[PDB]
Amino acid sequence: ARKVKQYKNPHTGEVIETKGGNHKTLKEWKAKWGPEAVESWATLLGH
DNA sequence: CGCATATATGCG
DNA sequence: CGCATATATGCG
Repeated sequence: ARKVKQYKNPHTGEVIETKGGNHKTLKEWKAKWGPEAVESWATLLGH
């Protein structure tokens, strides 16, 4: 299923929720630190 | 990693 | 909304 991943940022205290794709805040965090980091901070949500 | 499908924002 | 760009989940 198109499971939601919540992501949270140790450096800003911001949070997101996405099922994937080109998403604004999620793309900034990949720019700022990296996709490995960004995925490692994730959480799985059944939604 | 490459393909398929649903998701997700921006250019037009 | 059509398309480009990107990207999770799932098949293989």
